[PDB]
Amino acid sequence: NERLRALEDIEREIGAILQNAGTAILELSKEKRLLDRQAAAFTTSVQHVEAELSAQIRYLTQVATGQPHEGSSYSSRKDCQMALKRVDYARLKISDVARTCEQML
Amino acid sequence: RKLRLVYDKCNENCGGMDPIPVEQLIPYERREIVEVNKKLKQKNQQLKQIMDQLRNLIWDINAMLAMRN
Repeated sequence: NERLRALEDIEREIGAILQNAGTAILELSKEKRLLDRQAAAFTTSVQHVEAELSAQIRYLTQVATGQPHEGSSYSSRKDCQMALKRVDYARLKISDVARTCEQML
Repeated sequence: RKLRLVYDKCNENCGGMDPIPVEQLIPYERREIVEVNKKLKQKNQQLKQIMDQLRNLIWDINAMLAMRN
C-alpha cells in the first residue's frame, strides 16, 4: 500500500535523477572547468541503481517459481455489485410506486 | 357539558312523528348520493390496486433484505 508505492516512487525518482545526471555529465564533458568533477558523481548515481539491483537481489523473493498474492479477493467486489444491483432494483420499484401514486391523483 | 348539550338537543329534536312506535315495531336526491358513493368506491378500488402494487414492491424489498448480510 503506502510502503510499496513509496519504494516504487523512490526507484522512479532514482532512475530519473540518474538519467538527468548522465545528461548533465554529457553536456559538461562535451564542450566548455571544475564542475565536471560533479559529473563523476553521476557515475556514483549509477552505482545507486546497482544498490537498487542489490535491493532487488536480496528482496523478498517469496517463491521465485510462482506468483504470490493468492486470490483477487474480489468477492467483496462481487458483493458490491450485488448491493448496487439491489439499490437499482429498489430505485426501480420506488419509481413504479411513484408513477402509480401520480396516476392516483 | 357536551353530553348535557346533546341530550337537550335530542330531547328538543322531538318534532314531527313524535311517538314513532317503530321501536317496538322493528321489522322482522338519493340518486346523486349513490352515484357519488359509486365514484368514491371506484377511486377507492383504484387506490387499492395502487396500494397492492406498493405492498408488492415492499415485499420485494423485504425479499432483497433477506439476501442481505
